[PDB]
Amino acid sequence: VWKDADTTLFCASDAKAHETEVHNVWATHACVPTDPNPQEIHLENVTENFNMWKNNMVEQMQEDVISLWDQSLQPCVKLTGGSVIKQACPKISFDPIPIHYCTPAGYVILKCNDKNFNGTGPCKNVSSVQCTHGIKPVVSTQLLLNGSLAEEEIIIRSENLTNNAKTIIVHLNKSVEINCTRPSNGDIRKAYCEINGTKWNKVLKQVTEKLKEHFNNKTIIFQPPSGGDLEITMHHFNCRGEFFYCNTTQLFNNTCIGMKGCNGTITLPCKIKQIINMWQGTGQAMYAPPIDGKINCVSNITGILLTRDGGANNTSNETFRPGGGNIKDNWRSELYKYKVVQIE
Amino acid sequence: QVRLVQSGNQVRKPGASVRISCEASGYKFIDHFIHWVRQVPGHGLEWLGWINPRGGGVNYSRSFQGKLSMTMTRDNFEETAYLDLSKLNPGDTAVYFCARGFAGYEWSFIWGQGTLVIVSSASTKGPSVFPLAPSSKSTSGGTAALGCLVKDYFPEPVTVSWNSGALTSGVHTFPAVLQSSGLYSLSSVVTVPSSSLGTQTYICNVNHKPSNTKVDKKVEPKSC
Amino acid sequence: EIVLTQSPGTLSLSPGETATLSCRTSQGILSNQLAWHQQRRGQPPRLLIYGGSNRAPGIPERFTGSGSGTDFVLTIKRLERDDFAVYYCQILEFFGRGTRVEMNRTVAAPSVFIFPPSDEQLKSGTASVVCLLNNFYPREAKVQWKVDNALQSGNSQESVTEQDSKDSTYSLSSTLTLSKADYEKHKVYACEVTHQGLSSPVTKSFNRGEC
Ligand SMILES: *[C@@H]1O[C@H](CO)[C@@H](O)[C@H](O)[C@H]1NC(C)=O
Ligand SMILES: *[C@@H]1O[C@H](CO)[C@@H](O)[C@H](O)[C@H]1NC(C)=O
Ligand SMILES: *[C@@H]1O[C@H](CO)[C@@H](O)[C@H](O)[C@H]1NC(C)=O
Ligand SMILES: *[C@@H]1O[C@H](CO)[C@@H](O)[C@H](O)[C@H]1NC(C)=O
Ligand SMILES: *[C@@H]1O[C@H](CO)[C@@H](O)[C@H](O)[C@H]1NC(C)=O
Ligand SMILES: *[C@@H]1O[C@H](CO)[C@@H](O)[C@H](O)[C@H]1NC(C)=O
Ligand SMILES: *[C@@H]1O[C@H](CO)[C@@H](O)[C@H](O)[C@H]1NC(C)=O
Ligand SMILES: *[C@@H]1O[C@H](CO)[C@@H](O)[C@H](O)[C@H]1NC(C)=O
Ligand SMILES: *[C@@H]1O[C@H](CO)[C@@H](O)[C@H](O)[C@H]1NC(C)=O
Ligand SMILES: *[C@@H]1O[C@H](CO)[C@@H](O)[C@H](O)[C@H]1NC(C)=O
Ligand SMILES: *[C@@H]1O[C@H](CO)[C@@H](O)[C@H](O)[C@H]1NC(C)=O
Repeated sequence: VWKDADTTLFCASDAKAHETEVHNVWATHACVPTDPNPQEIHLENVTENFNMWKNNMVEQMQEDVISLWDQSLQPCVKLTGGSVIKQACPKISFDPIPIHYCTPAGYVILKCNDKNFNGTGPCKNVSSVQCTHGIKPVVSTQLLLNGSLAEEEIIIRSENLTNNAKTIIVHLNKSVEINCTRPSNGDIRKAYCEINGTKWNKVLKQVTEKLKEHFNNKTIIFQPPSGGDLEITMHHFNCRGEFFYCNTTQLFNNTCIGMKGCNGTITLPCKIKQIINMWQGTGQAMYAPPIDGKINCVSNITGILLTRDGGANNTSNETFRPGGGNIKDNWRSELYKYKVVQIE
Repeated sequence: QVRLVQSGNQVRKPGASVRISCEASGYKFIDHFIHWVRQVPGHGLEWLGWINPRGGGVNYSRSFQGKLSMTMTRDNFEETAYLDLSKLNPGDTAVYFCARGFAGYEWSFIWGQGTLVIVSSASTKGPSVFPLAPSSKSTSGGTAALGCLVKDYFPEPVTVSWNSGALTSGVHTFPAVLQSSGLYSLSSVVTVPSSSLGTQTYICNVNHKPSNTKVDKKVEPKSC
Repeated sequence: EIVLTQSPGTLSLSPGETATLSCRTSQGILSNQLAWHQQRRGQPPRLLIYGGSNRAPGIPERFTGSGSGTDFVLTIKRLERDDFAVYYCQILEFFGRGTRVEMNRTVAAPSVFIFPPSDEQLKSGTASVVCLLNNFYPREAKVQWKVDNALQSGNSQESVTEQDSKDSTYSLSSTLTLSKADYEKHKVYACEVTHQGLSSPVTKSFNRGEC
C-alpha cells in the first residue's frame, strides 16, 4: 500500500568530470550517476490520481535550476535593489544536460502511462519507477524547447481553463525545429530564427482545433503579448551562453490558419542582449558582448505556453497570447506524468 | 498583514492621462498578481485586469478593450504596481482599486483603499453660498429648518460645518449633485428650535480646498 | 462569462436579525472560485469570505459563507449597525451587482420645508427653490414641484442622505432651478410630498415676493 507524500529527491545524470560545460560541472558534484539498468514495474488493475499543478517534484527541480544557474553564470555586473557587484565575466560553456529525479528508500515514483492524460485526474495505466526520464532544465519563455512530445494527440494542460490566471501548456505531438543564428556576417546583436512555415502552420492549426474542443467550439485567435518585460513579450532563451530575444508575431499568424505565403520559411527577428532580467526573481545582470563568429542553435519546439484574455465580451472567439505565468511551468511540462508516493 | 496603499484622488481634463500607484507591503511581492478594478460612483465592481510581477506580464479585460486605454506596470524593488490610463473620457470617472488575491485564492480579492479619478472639462471653481432662510411661519414653540445652498463649485469635495462645529445636532449635509453645467451643488440644513431664531446666530462654514475658498455665511430670517 | 445573480437586491432587516444573501451562478462552479465582499458607503470593499466558505482573518464569526454547485449563501447573524452595507459576490473576474442590507425601523413621516431663492442669488440671474424632507422612513418618497399649479418635471435634482446610523432615517433635498426671468413669471411655488407615513400628500408653498 502507498499514499501521496513529499520527500527530498536526489538527482542522477551522465555528467562528465572532464567537461567544462557548467551543467556537467554542477551535476558532477550535485548528482549521482544515472542508473545503468532502470526498472519500471507496470501495476496491473491500479487507478491513481495525479495533479501536475500541485506536484512538489516541480518545486524541487526549480530549486536545483536556481542553484545551478547561481553557481554557473558569470555576468560582468549583478544588480539587486541597491547592491551592485562587478566581477570577471569570461565566456562560459552552456548547454543543458538531462537530469533524472529519483526517490530515496521508502518512496517510489508513480508514472501515468495514459497516452492522452492531461495532467490531472485519474490514470488507469500506472507504473512505478525509481527515477524520472532525463529532463533538460531548459529556461525559455513562450515556447517550450527540447522537451518530450505528447505520444498521441496534442494535449492542452491547465489547472482550470475557465480561470484566466492559470497557465495553459500546449503539449505538441510532433516537433517543429527552430533554427536561430547570429551570423558572422554590422550589428553584432542582430540575429534571427528560421522556422519551416509549412510544418509550423500545420501544427498551429492543429493546436487551434484542440483549443476549440475545450472552449465550446469558439473561434481561436492569437495576439501578441499585451505587455511585460522583454523576456515575456518575446521568445527568450539562451544559445551558447548568449541570451536571445526573438519576436514571435509571425509565429502566431491567424491568416495562416484556416493563404498565400504561409508555406515559406518564417524568419523571426532576434536580438542578443547583454542586460537581462533574472528569471530567478528580482535582479538584473549584464553580460559581455556576444562571442565572435557564427552563433547557431537548433532547437525542437515541443510545447507552447499560453495566456487567455479574461473579462466578458460577447464571444464569438477566445483570444490567446504566447507566454505562461512561471518558469516552474517549464518543469511541469515534463514532470506532469510523475508523482511521488510513500511505501507502507 | 497584507496591505495595498494607493495614491491620492485625481482630477483630469478629457484627453489627459493619469497614473495610479499601488504600494504593497506585508508579503513577498513577486509571488502574487496585482489586479485592478473600477467602480463608477453608484455602480458595481468591474475587473480591469491583472499584472504578474514576475516578468510584468498582463491580462487586460476584453470588456475594456477599445473603451479604456490602460497600461499596467510594476516596480519589484519598490513593490509597487502602476495603472496608467491615457486619453481619458468623462465616462472614465470612477474609483480605481488595486487588489491582490488572498493567499492560495487568486480571485478572493484583498482591496487597496481606492483612488477617485474625476474626468471633466470643468475648471476649478469655488462655490457661491446662499442662505436657506428659516420660514417666518415656523411654529412658535416648535422646530425650524434652515441651511446653506452651496452652489456651482468644482471639483468635489466641499466640507460644511455649522457654527465652527459647535452645532452638529440635526445637521444634514447632502451628497453633492452634478449639474448639467458640470459644476456641483449641495445643501446643508439643520433643524433648530423656533424660539432660538431671534437670539441664536447660525453660520454655515463652507470650505472648498481645491480653490482655497472658505466662506462663513450667516443664515437668518429674511426681513419683510 | 460566468453570470452571477445576487438576490435579493435590497434587504430591510432590524438589528439583531439574520440576513441571508444569495449568489447564484449560471454554471456550476468550484467553491474556491467564490468570494464575498462588504462595502460600506464611501469606503473600499473589504474581503469577508474567501474560497466560498472561509472567513477572512478578523472577520466576525457572525458572517458565514456556504453553498455549492450554483448556489452560494452569505449568512449574517445578529446584524449590527456596521453590517448594514452592500455585499458583493465575486467569482473569478466576475462580480455580482450587490445586495444592499438596509436597516428596518418604524415608519416615520418626513417633516417638510420649502425655501425660496435668496435675493442674492436672484441678483445673479438664477433661482434655486429647495424642498427638504427630513428624517423619514422608509426611503421611498415622491416629491412633486408645482409652479402656479403646473407640475414640473426635468428641472429639479434630488439628493438623499445615506441611512442615518443613529436613528435609521433618511433625509432628502429637491432643488428646482429656474432662470430669474422664469422665476419672476410665476407666483405660487409648492412642493408636494407623498410618503407611506403620510395619510395624504403634504404640500408646502410660498408666494414669490411674499413674507
Ligand atoms: C500501459 O502503458 C505501457 C507504456 O508504458 C504499454 O506498454 C502498456 O501496454 C499499457 N498497458 C495497458 C494495459 O494498456
Ligand atoms: C483533464 O481530465 C480530467 C479528468 O477527465 C478533467 O476533469 C479535466 O477537466 C481535464 N482538464 C483539461 C484541461 O482538459
Ligand atoms: C528533436 O526532435 C527529433 C524528432 O522529434 C528528435 O529525434 C531529436 O532527438 C530532438 N533533438 C533534441 C535535441 O531534443
Ligand atoms: C497530433 O494530434 C492531432 C490531434 O490533437 C492529430 O490530428 C495528429 O495526427 C497528431 N499527430 C501525430 C504525429 O500523431
Ligand atoms: C539553420 O540555419 C543555418 C544558417 O541560416 C543554415 O546554414 C542551416 O542549413 C539551417 N539548418 C540547420 C539544420 O542547421
Ligand atoms: C518544410 O516542411 C515540409 C513538411 O511539412 C516539407 O515538405 C518541406 O520540404 C519543408 N521545407 C523545406 C524548405 O525543407
Ligand atoms: C514584434 O514585431 C512587430 C512587427 O514588427 C512589432 O509591431 C512589435 O512591436 C514587436 N514586438 C516586440 C516585443 O518588439
Ligand atoms: C501573416 O501572414 C501573411 C500571409 O498571408 C503575411 O502576408 C503577413 O505579413 C503576416 N503577418 C505577420 C505580422 O507576420
Ligand atoms: C536544444 O538542443 C540542441 C542540441 O542538443 C542545442 O544545440 C540547443 O542549444 C538546445 N536549445 C536550448 C534552448 O537549450
Ligand atoms: C474549472 O472550474 C469549473 C467551474 O468554474 C469547473 O466546472 C471545472 O471542472 C474546472 N476544471 C477543472 C479541470 O477542474
Ligand atoms: C421593522 O421594525 C418595526 C419596529 O421594530 C417592526 O414592527 C416591523 O415588523 C419591522 N419590519 C421588518 C420587515 O422586520
